[PDB]
Amino acid sequence: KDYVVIIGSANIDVAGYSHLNYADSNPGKIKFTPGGVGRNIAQNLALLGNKAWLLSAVGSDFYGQSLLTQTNQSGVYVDKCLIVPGENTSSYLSLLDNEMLVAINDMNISNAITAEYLAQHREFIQRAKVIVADCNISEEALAWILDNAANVPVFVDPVSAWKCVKVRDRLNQIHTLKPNRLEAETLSGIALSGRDDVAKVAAWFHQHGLNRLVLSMGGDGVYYSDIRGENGWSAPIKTNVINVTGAGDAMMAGLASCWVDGMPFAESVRFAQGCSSMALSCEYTNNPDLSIANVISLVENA
Amino acid sequence: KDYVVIIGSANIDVAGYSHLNYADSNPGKIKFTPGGVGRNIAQNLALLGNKAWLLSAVGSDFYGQSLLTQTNQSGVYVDKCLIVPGENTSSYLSLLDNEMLVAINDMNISNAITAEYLAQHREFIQRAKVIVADCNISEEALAWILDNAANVPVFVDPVSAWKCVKVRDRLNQIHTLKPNRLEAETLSGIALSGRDDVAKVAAWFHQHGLNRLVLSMGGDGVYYSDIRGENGWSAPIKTNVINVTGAGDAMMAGLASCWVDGMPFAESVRFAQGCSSMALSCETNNPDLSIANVISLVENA
Ligand SMILES: Nc1ccn([C@@H]2O[C@H](CO)[C@@H](O)[C@H]2O)c(=O)n1
Ligand SMILES: Nc1ccn([C@@H]2O[C@H](CO)[C@@H](O)[C@H]2O)c(=O)n1
Repeated sequence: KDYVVIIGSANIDVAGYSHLNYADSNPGKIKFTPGGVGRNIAQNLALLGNKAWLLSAVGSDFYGQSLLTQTNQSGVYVDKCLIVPGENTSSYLSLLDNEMLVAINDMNISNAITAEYLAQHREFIQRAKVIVADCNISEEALAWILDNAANVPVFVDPVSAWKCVKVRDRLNQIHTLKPNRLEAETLSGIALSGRDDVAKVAAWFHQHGLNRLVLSMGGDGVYYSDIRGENGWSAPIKTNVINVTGAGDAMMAGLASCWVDGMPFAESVRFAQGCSSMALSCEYTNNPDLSIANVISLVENA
Repeated sequence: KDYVVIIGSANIDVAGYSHLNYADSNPGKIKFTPGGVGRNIAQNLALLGNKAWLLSAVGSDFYGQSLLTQTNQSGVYVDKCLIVPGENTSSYLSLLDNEMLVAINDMNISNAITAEYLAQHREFIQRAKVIVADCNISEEALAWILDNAANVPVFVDPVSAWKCVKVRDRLNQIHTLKPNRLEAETLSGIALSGRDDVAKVAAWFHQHGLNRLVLSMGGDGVYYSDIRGENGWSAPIKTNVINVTGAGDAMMAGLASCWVDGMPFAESVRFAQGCSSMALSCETNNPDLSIANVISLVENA
């Protein structure tokens, strides 16, 4: 009867690529995928075996409902997602070829994921084993979550260099933060020129109250640091990359899930890297063969 | 108990525009609309009051189903549209700004609208009052429709200069064709430099067996020609244009509907221009397209 609550954005990623001249309806291939940091994390959690509830917002349009339906039939409990009237479901348009040419994001219904909304589900939220939130939601909403978590661990996905900032004044209310290099630099105000700077950055995070830091450094790997003193590097699982999208989402799901499973920090980080690799090796934004079994198999195969 | 059958493509048009440049997550606005020539025509027919059945193809994906649902309580009977497994629903991606920049069409699922499929609905098709087909479907499928229409008038939308050509060898099996300038030039092999050339083009169409020609000339207007001798011009309803998509779709719906209503050719053409205008004045289908509101637009001349 243990459930996980994910609070974030649910999107539709539309990817189009040609077989290219401008001012012409050029024949190509278009894919509709389910996306959104929060939604993706919820789905990866469900594929990891946890009972996951999504608290998101989608429009009164029909395509929103089919986003919810697809997600529900991925295993996610979507029956508390807010269907918002009059406004259209958010989306991530993306023009590729072979290398993305351009991308557009329409994500303002995220501001409908309000404090009043979450307050309507206060007790349900406060009786989860862990709450996962992304920084796509408004500063007020994130503030409400962190203010009303009732000692339920909040895992936060910073999303981008632009949207991580709302987290800076609230690191003492966050159980685990997973920033990349740029996001960590943006938050700390300290340059991460190289691997010699992670200690100083992490020390900045810990002095500002962050319980746990999971710092993805790209090729450098993952540097993890606990305010109680434990820290270390984990070198990347070397992989066959085909997509890069859904990497961090899978890693976040891995961290939250492993936490719920009672796993220690370091091994949870390694496992999360396993998840991220599995995501990196799959045509879609989420890998439907993400499961405890084959990430574990990817990890013992070291 | 009179129904109309529309056989064509059902798409999802996704339009995105920013507010600006490249290699970056650019904040903007994205719109999902229901589209596809056939589907649009069916919807306009339903808004005109006719009982319209759509014979189209959509993927096993969920967004296909939401296209179908949206279309259904737009008034269209979609319960015979083919849900095709394994393949994804066709779509029209379009990158704009303030002026259309680039566009992609993924429409290979149109090839699932097969002869076999339509043959599974032979009798239902053959007892409609009129069949509307677009040239997005395969040459074989259009050939099957025209070969098995059982004297039910087939109205054909040429769609584009690229796809109108499959109609060239079969103008004698078509009740009404609605080409634009470029499509007419492409079909006839005769240049339409100016308004003095419509006669020779139309004569070419009639000599190759076309019963009725409805030729949209843009600013020049609409030239209509009947193989039995009636022909004429109709000047445009002058309008407040905000988008242009769904114009020809609305006109085709107007022609088919007016035909079913027993209206004469010319008056049906004028009415159809009214419909196309109503479409031109609404951010692909106008939900206030109706006999009332078109007649009001036309009597207001
Ligand atoms: N500001 C943004 C940008 C992107 N996304 C979603 O993130 C997914 C890939 O991680 C993509 O599926 C995309 O929809 C998001 O939630 N917020
Ligand atoms: N080859 C094509 C190109 C476009 N379309 C559909 O036509 C509508 C505008 O008339 C748009 O909604 C678009 O989806 C089509 O059915 N086939």
